[PDB]
Amino acid sequence: MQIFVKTLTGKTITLEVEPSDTIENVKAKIQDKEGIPPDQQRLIFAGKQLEDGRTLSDYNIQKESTLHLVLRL
Amino acid sequence: MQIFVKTLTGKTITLEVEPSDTIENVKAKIQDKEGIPPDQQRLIFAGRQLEDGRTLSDYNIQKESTLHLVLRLRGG
Amino acid sequence: MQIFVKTLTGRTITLEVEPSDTIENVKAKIQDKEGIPPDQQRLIFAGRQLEDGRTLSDYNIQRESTLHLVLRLRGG
Repeated sequence: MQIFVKTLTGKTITLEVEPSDTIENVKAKIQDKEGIPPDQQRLIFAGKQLEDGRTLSDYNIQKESTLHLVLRL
Repeated sequence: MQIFVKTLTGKTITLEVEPSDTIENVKAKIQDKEGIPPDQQRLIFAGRQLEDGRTLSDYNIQKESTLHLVLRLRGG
Repeated sequence: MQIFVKTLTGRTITLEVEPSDTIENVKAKIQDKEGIPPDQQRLIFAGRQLEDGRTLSDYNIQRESTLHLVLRLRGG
C-alpha cells in the first residue's frame, strides 16, 4: 500500500509499505529514502504515537492517510 | 543554582538543585512545592524535551534558566 | 546580554547579543565563529522556531538563556 508521510516542516514523502508490515520495518524504509535513523523517528497518526512493535493494522491506517513524523531523542 | 520553572497555570516557581541533579529528581521538588505529579510533568527546554535520566549539565542549564513545563499529552 | 547555544552532542557556545538583535543577525555571529551557514541554522526555543526577521524581544528571550541549534537540511 502506498502511504504518505509528512514532517513538521511540511516535507512530504511517499513510501510503499505493506498493510501487514510492522512499524519497525516502516522506520527502516524511512532511513533508506530519507536517511533518518529509525531511532530518531517518531510517527504520530491521528494524534496517537505509533509504537515500534506493532502493525499498521493496529492503528487502522487506511490508504492515503497522512502520517506525521517528528523528532525523537 | 536557582532555576525558574513556568507551570501550566503561568506560575514561575523557583527551585534549588545542583547541576548534577537528574531531570526526574527535580520533578519531585516540583511536587513538594506545587504538587504536580512527576509523571504529569513534561519538561521541554528550548524546544527539546529533557530526558528524565539526564542531568542539568547534559543540557547546560545554569542559574536564572527558565524551564517550559508542558502537559504530558500522549497518543490517545 | 550573553546567550547559550547548544548543538546536539553537548557542545555549548556563548555569544553576547543585544535585546533588539534580530535572529538573522544572531545567525551571522554563529556563522563567523562556528562557521555554520545561517540558511542551514534552525534555532528552536519553547517548542517553536525563531524567524530570521524577528528580534529576541519578539519571542521574549532573557539573558543567560540556552537555545538549541539544529541543522536545517533541504531534501525532498
